[PDB]
Amino acid sequence: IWLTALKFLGKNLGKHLAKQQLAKL
Repeated sequence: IWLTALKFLGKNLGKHLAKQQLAKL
């Protein structure tokens, strides 16, 4: 799937998601 776009972002958003939780950790 060429959605490496949602993924390219997802990884960024994910890192952010992680950071989001990380922020509390």
